[PDB]
Order: sequence, then C-alpha cells, then structure tokens
Amino acid sequence: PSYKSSRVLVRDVPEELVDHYERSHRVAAFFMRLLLAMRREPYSLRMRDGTEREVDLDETDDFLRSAGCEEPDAVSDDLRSFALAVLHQDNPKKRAFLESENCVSILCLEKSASGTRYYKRPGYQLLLGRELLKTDTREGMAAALRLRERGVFPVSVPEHLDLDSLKAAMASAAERLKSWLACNQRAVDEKAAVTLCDADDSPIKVRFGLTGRGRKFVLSAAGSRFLITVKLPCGDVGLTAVPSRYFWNPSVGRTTSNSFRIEFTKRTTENRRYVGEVKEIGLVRQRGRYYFFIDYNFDPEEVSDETKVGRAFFRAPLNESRPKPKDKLTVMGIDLGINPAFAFAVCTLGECQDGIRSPVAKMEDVSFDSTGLRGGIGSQKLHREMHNLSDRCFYGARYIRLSKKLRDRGALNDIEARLLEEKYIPGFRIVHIEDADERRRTVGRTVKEIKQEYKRIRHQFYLRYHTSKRDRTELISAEYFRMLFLVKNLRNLLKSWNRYHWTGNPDELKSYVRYYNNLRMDTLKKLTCAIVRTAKEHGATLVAMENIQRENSLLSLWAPGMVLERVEQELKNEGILAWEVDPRHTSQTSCITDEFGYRSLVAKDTFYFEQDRKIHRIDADVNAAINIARRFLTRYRSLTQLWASLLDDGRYLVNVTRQHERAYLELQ
RNA sequence: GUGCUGCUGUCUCCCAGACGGGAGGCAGAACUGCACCUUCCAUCAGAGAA
DNA sequence: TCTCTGATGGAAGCATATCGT
DNA sequence: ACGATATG
Repeated sequence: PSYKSSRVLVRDVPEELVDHYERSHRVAAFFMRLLLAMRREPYSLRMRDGTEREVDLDETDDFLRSAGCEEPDAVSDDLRSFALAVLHQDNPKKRAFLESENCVSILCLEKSASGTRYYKRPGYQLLLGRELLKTDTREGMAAALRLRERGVFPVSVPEHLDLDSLKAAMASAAERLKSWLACNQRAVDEKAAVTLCDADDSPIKVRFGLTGRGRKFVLSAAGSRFLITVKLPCGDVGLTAVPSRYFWNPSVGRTTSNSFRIEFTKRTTENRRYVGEVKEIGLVRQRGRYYFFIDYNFDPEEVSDETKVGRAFFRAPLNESRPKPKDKLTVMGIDLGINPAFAFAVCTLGECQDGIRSPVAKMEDVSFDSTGLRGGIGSQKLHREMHNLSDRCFYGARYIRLSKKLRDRGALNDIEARLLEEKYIPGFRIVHIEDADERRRTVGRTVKEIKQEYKRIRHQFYLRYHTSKRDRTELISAEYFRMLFLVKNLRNLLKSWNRYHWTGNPDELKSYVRYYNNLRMDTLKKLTCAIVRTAKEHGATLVAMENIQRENSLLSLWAPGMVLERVEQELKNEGILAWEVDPRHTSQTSCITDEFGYRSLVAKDTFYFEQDRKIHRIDADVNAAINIARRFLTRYRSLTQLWASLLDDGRYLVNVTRQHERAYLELQ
C-alpha cells in the first residue's frame, strides 16, 4: 500500500485519555519485558541516561514468577517456541500468528476459544463441521494451548485493560521486538541493546483501529477542523483538533469497508483536493503536548502500460531486443545543479518542429520544443552577500586557529606565516596586530560585525515572503544552497570562536543546527515539487535525469542517493516514470554535433563548440539536459571515452566491463 | 500541525571577562506568502574541532 | 576524546469468517 | 443486520 502522514494537535485532552495513554505505555513495556524474558536469553538494556545493563537469567526467572510462571524451566521449551512464534520467527508460510496482536486472546483473557476454530482454514470447503483439522496445527498455537492446559498461561497484567487496547499494546510491543531482533540477528552475523517504551522518552503510537486493533474511533470534520471521537470502555470522549493547513477544509464520509474517506486541500497556490482513506489513528505525546498521527492511504496516479514498455525499451542496451513504444510518448530530460536549480528539455516522439534535432533508436528524429531553466538567482545582491559572508567565515576560522597557535607558541612556521598574510588576512578582512591581548578584542569585534551582517541577510531572506514583492518570489532559487553553505560556515566559525580561550556544553548552536536541518529539508521538498510540477505541466510521462551519484555541489549538502530516491518516489506517485542516465561527458560534449567543446570557467553558464568551422556558444545547462535526453533516447548509441590498455607493438586493447561498451564495440 | 522564519521590548541560564558569543522564557508589532508521508530502533562509518 | 549526521538496514501505519441474537 | 470474538 501507499501511505501519507500528517499530524494534528489536540489541546484539552481529558484525564481519561491521559490515563489510557499511560496505561497503554505501561502494559506495552510490560509486554516487551515479558516477551524478552520468555525468549530466555540474556540481553543488554539501555536506560534514559545511556548506561547498559546485562540482565541476568535470575531477573527473567523471577519476573516470570511474578507474571505467574511458577516453574518457567519446566515449560522453557514451549515458552521459547511461543515467544519465537509471536516475533514472526517461524517460516512465513503457515504462520501461527499472521498478526502478532492476535496472540493476546490466548495469553491474557480468561475463557478464550482461540486455537479451537477452523472457520477461516482454507480446508473448509462448502458446495462440513466434523472435519477437525487440528493435526496440522502450528507449533506456536499448539504450545499456547499446552501452556493454558498447564493453567499458567493467563498472566496477571499490571493494570486491567480491555481486549481491544491489549491488541494495540501487543502490536506496538511486538513491532518493536521484531525491529530489535533483526538488528541483533545482523549483529551476530558480523561475529544490540534494548530500549523500552516510555511515556515521554521513547513514546509509541497508541493506535485506535476499526477492526479490532485498539478501540474504535469515529472521525468527523466540522468547519475546517477534524473531530476525533474515541470509544473508550469508560465512555465516549469527543476531541476537537486545532485546524491544520495540511487537512485544510476537510470533508469526511464513512465508507462500507470500515474506513473514512477524507477529501481536503493541501497547498495554497491551487485548489486541488487530495483524497485519502483513514483506517488507523495514532496518539503520541511530546513536550507535554498530545498529537494525533493521521496516516492515510492514497491511490497513486495511474501509469499507462505504454509508458512502462517505453521505459523498458529505452533503458535497455543496443545489443538487446525490446518492443517499441509505438505511441506518442513524452520524454523530459533534466540535470541537477546548485547555481541553477535544474534545467529541462522536453521532446515528443514522432515530431520535428524547428528544434534541436536528436536521433531516436529505431525511430525518426525528435525536436526539443520546450527547453528551460528553473530555479536560480533571485536577487544578485543577496547571493553575493551570502557568498562573501561564507568566504569570510571560512577564512575567519582559519585565522582564528592561526592566531590561537601564534598567541601560545609565539612564533609561526614559514608556510603558515606566508599563508596568513597572503590569504587569511585579506579573506577575513581584519587588520593584523602583534599584541595578543587586544588581538582577541579586534577578533571579537569582527565576529560581532559578521553576526550583524548574517542577521541582516537572514532578515532579508525572510522578508522575501513578506513584502509587495511576494509574487515575484520563485518556488526555489539558488539562495537556498548558498544560505545552507553560509549556515555551515557560520556554525563552524562560531564553534571555533567559542573555544578561543582554550589553551562540555550540553546545548551548543542548537538553533543553528535546527535551522540548517529544517532549511535543508524544505529546500529538498521545494526542489522535488518544482521538478514534479515542471514534468506535469509539459505532459511528460518519461523523465531522464542525470545520475548525480557519479564546495559548490549538491554532494556536499545531501547524500547522492537521497535526492534521486525522493524524486523517483514523487514522480512515480504522480504517475511519471523516471530513469537515471549516465552523466559522463554530458557537460563537455555538444548536443548538436556530438563533439567535444569548450566549457568556459570564467562564465560557467556558457558552452562553446564548433559547427561548420564557426564557433558557436549555448547555455551549458540546457546543453547538459539535451545531452541527457539524447543519450537516453539513443540507448547509448555513441560513446565519447573508451577505456583501454597497451599490450604490445603500440596497439591498444579496449577494456570491456559495462554492457554499453560491448554493444557499441560490435556495432563498429 | 510541523517548517521555510524572522523583528521589537523585557527577563533568565551558560562560556570569556570588560571585545564579545551561545541556550532559553513571556509580551507585543508587521505577514496572509510557499511546500509538506511520518513514527520508533540497533550497529557501522564520514565530517569537524579542540 | 565528543557530537552530529549519515548508511543501511529493521519494524509499522487491517480484512474476512462465522455464530448468536 | 449487528455484536463478539477469531483468524487470513
């Protein structure tokens, strides 16, 4: 399934819900401990502080004694088998408990008929009642039945709770056990600590379901706010939620499949009404505030099978056979940078209208009609200011370490002395004084000036959204990455200056780190949204993206795979299929003649090539986008660089590793 | 609702101390702008910086 | 030596089937 | 037809 989540806030939570939350957490922790003890194996427990304790077998045995297991050793085998079955450690086919929570009825409640029912077994064929297929029962349930026959399986839970809530507690605790056990299983493969639930330290989602996993809830919508009604055993509690711009103007109607169909509005630029289905809700507490996690299923946009066959045809190497798309697909190719956010080129199969002609494998040529650059310079002055301040912070950190060395040592090395005067002093823009006492005073004055300039820059980067120039603000721009670099450099400089007096801090630059992470996440989301919007506006169904997996680069800001994966996921959710293309020599090869050209370094936005013995120039980013699209459509028909080695008599032997090289080589 | 995301006034804590920096609490003023699947866990590494 | 990511994992975000009234 | 478990 496909999930999307958000959170809503509830302000005046009654005492009954707080009691339910605390009791659910307590019984969940008890369930963690009980299952781990039934496993009968020592394990490491980590508390809030961080210290690790090795829980001995005696603690396990006495906890089982407290639960009701007077002789755990006598029933050690069956207890171990049941505990392993609950943790999904048996073979996935013919599982004792398809869902872990389903084990509560035979574990906690008295007078339970679980384990003696054959109604859902597939052997029940009607076209008898006495066909008792209890011989093929699972070991997990068979051990469970045996222990109840011993009269010791129904444990004394720390607090009385309804069967439905116990199911949610089992769900959370067993999912935590399954998450932990796999990590521990990997630990012994190399040749893992345990964290328990807490009300506020390590909270769990107290879940309310509509089919048995937790108490039922009735979610409605009034005005512009949700209304959650939890059916607690004590009574019905009605909760109102603070209105959210995520679920703006919501309308909800109960369906016939125990689900709520929510229709709302997410953004503000458009009035598009997203539709989702809610079947389970989650309650959490953080910073003394109670939140509800609305995790709703949604239907991704339908993708035509012809798009799939076209992607399969185009992604395959030339030395292969795949069916032709045979339809009028749309292929949009982009490259990712930081001075421009990205550049795109759009083409349609089977059309040529006064555009950059590109061959298509086993088809006619195509002309790129729409070519453009999205995201870049918003205001030149602001970008220049961020660049200057980032360089100033960089050279300030260098100068501060050099000054700290100079004050104590009293002398400088030949390399450092030349480096300081030639590079660091002009970069930090601070006059140099020999007296070390007030040298730190001048340094502090310069740092204060830097902080004031940074505050002014940030205030401008905030006022971009709150002036009459609100409409001219682009969706994304190069100022995001520059501001991220400036934040990193300023954090670095402040961290160096704060320890100038050295010849820790539990909190240090937490505001700066939080701002850096939030700005990074927002920049990623805005870039993904801009790419998706550009792809959708042109009607493109195939997207060829430069594979950036192979300073002033995106790699210094994000993981190489993270951006790519996010874009793939969003494009697929919007019913667009995307492929990553090898970006080698894309920025250095002309898209007109497929020849090496000149990429200017004084102005990195201009690419020079030769056509008909007359030097032409073009934009170096649309050139890369068109090269990516041409490479995708031609199925790597032409290579630029060949890896080879010399054996003898000046005759180089071509090295063949990738399949693309093999296909091209046999075509010549 | 979480962020982009700040300003003014005032107060508290911390690190140098007399040039300064960091972390927070309330009260106001301007703003109707853009985007948003998230929760929890364990191991191993990259960074930087004393 | 210490913090903070960051990698790369792991677990999650319900549905049908009867009897009994 | 809806509640109470119980199991794919």
